[PDB]
Amino acid sequence: AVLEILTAPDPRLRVQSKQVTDVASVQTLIDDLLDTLYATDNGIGLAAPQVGREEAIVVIDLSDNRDQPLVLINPKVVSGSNKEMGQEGCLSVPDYYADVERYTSVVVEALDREGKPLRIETSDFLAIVMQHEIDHLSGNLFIDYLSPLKQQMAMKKVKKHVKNRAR
Amino acid sequence: MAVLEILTAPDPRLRVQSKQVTDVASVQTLIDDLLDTLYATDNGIGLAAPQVGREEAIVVIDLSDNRDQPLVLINPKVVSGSNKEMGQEGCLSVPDYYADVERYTSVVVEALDREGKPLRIETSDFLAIVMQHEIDHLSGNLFIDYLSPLKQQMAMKKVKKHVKNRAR
Ligand SMILES: [Cl-]
Ligand SMILES: [Cl-]
Ligand SMILES: [Zn+2]
Ligand SMILES: [Zn+2]
Ligand SMILES: [Zn+2]
Ligand SMILES: [Zn+2]
Ligand SMILES: [Zn+2]
Ligand SMILES: [Zn+2]
Ligand SMILES: [Zn+2]
Repeated sequence: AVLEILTAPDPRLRVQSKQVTDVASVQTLIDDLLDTLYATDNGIGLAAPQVGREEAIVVIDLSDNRDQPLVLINPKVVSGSNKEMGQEGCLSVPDYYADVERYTSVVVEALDREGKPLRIETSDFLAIVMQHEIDHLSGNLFIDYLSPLKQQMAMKKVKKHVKNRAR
Repeated sequence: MAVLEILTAPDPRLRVQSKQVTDVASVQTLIDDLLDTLYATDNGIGLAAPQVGREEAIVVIDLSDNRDQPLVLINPKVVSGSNKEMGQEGCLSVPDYYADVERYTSVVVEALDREGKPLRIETSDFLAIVMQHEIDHLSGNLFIDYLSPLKQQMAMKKVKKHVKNRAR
């Protein structure tokens, strides 16, 4: 039974994540986050609040073959440049896509799953994904940046998806 | 162990008239691949052959929570129905768009099962709606076809966002 991904609204998506002090204690959760990620059709990033957990942990795999896990423990965006709009979705706001401003160049510091420091500097699509996933750990969803109308539309779409039966 | 790709609208393959099966033993592979494709979806409960680019008049359904209640309908036809009501539908080939569509809430369907034995299903349960939606695919019809041309255009827009998206 892989962990289920929560959908908005759910108060667990809005909790501030807590720093991990004991990396050895969160190995199960890391493996479970990866299993949940990989059980999705097209998921490329998953943050712990999306499965209802408060630990500051993100997992990402941007590879075509889905065999390139990136685990970020206690991630932070340390700097960034080159703001651009780009379309995002989120497994926790299913079926709704919209353009969001992000830094297209970023530096993130985190620990890897073994607890070793990691510094990732990137101007690729990874930059966008990390910012999106790290935002979850602050209790933020990408729709939060959108006009009120768009936010309303997003919530209505999620509800349709959640309530629908016939596919 | 890939499953078959579910095609998304617009695609001419979704608009073909399906062909009657006359040799049931010859489409057993397809039936199994249809079911595997369906079971690989997050929450699909019905898939019709045109949605994988196949011409055969075959639909597979599984309404169960456990996904161990496959219903295979070969050469299905709606024979009768009554008590039309609006109800929300979606479709694996029109992802991320949902709308209200009219269907009979009571229906009679005739088909063959995967062994080629006659099947007559008379139901007032949600299966009625699912059967009508899936049978519609074999006539080259999508649920959005009952909607205004403007809602159809919006549906296509939402499908395209889904198809093109990367960040999730
Ligand atoms: Cl929420
Ligand atoms: Cl089409
Ligand atoms: Zn994500
Ligand atoms: Zn997300
Ligand atoms: Zn979807
Ligand atoms: Zn949906
Ligand atoms: Zn279906
Ligand atoms: Zn359909
Ligand atoms: Zn989608």
